[PDB]
Amino acid sequence: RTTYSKMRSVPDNVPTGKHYLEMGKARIKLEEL
RNA sequence: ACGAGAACGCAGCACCAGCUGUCCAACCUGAAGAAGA
Repeated sequence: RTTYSKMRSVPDNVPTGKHYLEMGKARIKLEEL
């Protein structure tokens, strides 16, 4: 029942350097066998 | 005072011998813990 323009993010803090990173990142790479 | 009387259709003998209730077959198909706590 709450109206919002967009789905706000949920960043974090890493130890200090206040770096905001979205929880759950990864990379994709493909190699034979 | 009978075409009569007397006379066990009876004795011995395994419904038995051989024979896989077996053969093939996936408990399998399709489906985020997100979301304003």
